[PDB]
Amino acid sequence: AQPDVMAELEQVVAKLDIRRAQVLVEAIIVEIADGDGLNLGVQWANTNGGGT
Amino acid sequence: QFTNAGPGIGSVAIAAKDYKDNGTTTGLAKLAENFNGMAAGFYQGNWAMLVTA
Repeated sequence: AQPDVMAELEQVVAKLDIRRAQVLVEAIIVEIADGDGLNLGVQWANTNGGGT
Repeated sequence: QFTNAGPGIGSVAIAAKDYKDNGTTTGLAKLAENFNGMAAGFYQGNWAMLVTA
């Protein structure tokens, strides 16, 4: 381009070529799980009387 | 005989007569698979009674 644009492109480039900063990203995924089943049940079977 | 009840006296009686002299248990064991409650039989002389709950 014209020397006028060369000097304009030279500032654009210098701004645009800036050392892009780096990012360290730690994620922390914590899960905790449990639970309590209970099955208690009583059956009475009698020949004479009846069964449950 | 009714149906709302877990099992029918039919399958029970037949199974008990089929379980005699070391018979099978498949038939009867399949009836009693999902049953849940108090099946109480009573014999006063000749009238048989089956209560389901």
